[PDB]
Amino acid sequence: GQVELGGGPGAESCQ
Amino acid sequence: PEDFVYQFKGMCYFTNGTERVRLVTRYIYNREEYARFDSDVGVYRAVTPLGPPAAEYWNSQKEVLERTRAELDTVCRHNYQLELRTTLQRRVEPTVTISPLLVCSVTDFYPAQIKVRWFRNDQEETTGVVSTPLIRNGDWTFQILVMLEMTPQRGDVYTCHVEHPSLQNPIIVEWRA
Amino acid sequence: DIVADHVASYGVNLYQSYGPSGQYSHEFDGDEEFYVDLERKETVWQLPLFRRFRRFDPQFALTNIAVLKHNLNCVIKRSNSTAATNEVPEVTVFSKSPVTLGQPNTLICLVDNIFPPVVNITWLSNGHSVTEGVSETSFLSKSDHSFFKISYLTFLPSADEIYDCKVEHWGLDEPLLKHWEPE
Ligand SMILES: *[C@@H]1O[C@H](CO)[C@@H](O)[C@H](O)[C@H]1NC(C)=O
Repeated sequence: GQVELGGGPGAESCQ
Repeated sequence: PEDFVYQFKGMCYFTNGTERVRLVTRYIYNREEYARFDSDVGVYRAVTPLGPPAAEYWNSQKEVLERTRAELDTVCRHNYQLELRTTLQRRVEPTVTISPLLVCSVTDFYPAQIKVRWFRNDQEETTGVVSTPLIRNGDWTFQILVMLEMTPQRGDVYTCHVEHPSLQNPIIVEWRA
Repeated sequence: DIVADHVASYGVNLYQSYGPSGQYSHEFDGDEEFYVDLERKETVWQLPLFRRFRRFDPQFALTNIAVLKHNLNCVIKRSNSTAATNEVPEVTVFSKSPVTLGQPNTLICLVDNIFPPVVNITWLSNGHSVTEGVSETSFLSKSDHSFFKISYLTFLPSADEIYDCKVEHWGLDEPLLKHWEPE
């Protein structure tokens, strides 16, 4: 019962 | 209308099973990759002058840099083990027909490995054989069309031999005038 | 290109400002394993094999789209609001199997080089719009970061039928009508 994961994108620091 | 597009592509590249795995995340604005993490490089890198702000901010934060490097294991290597249990075992056998200028249609097969040989009587045809590229059907099946550019003589037998990872024996289909 | 046995897309994340729309899907070797219905909040696998053995929590997709929504506003300002360029899409129509009159078959309309990912794919029989037996894939990624989509039409080949695939895109001056003949 392995739940697949994705790549978590980084967040820009503008506002 | 005026549209703005953003894309994020977490791509994993597998060679020789899981012996050579590589993670490339891509940060794309419209059709322009401006930043990227490559597991070979180890840190974020700007691709265009649009990405030094993001790349330097992401690299400065220790928690972001570790969670991205660990994705080679938590995402790429982990999901591949689920591919071996499902996608990489899929075996759809191809249907092979011959129809009139002679076309050996090979349809509805998976995976992509395929080998089509035309035979004129007892001699494999090696010249006038026009093969279309692999046609992806988009429903997890492929097809391919292979033409033989000669049908001169009557009494000659033309056979098409198709090999596929799903077949222990090749499929042979014959045509005659 | 990069040499590998298998290429995996464990995160084809997409967000665009036109009618605020997005998409999340995993691809393996050029095929979509699943997408997430963002409004229904449901993982939609593409094969009966995956529905049985595979699980993906749709909450992670919604988290990523919110981050892409955020980054897009940042990069829009850094780029001085540089909008996307409309590419000219290429359309091809072909059958899934050799067409034998009377035997069920499926028509395949491949639209390629789609950018931005906004397009209308519609089928028509010979004079009326065909709504039954029509299915479509999600936007599939390409290396050059354009998209391609495929629409299907389940039909029964007959003598009095010539089908057409209608593609509507901003990069096209007029709608494209791709032609397929049973003969
Ligand atoms: C697609 O169809 C809708 C109506 O259903 C229309 O509003 C939109 O402009 C079309 N997209 C095109 C022509 O690119």
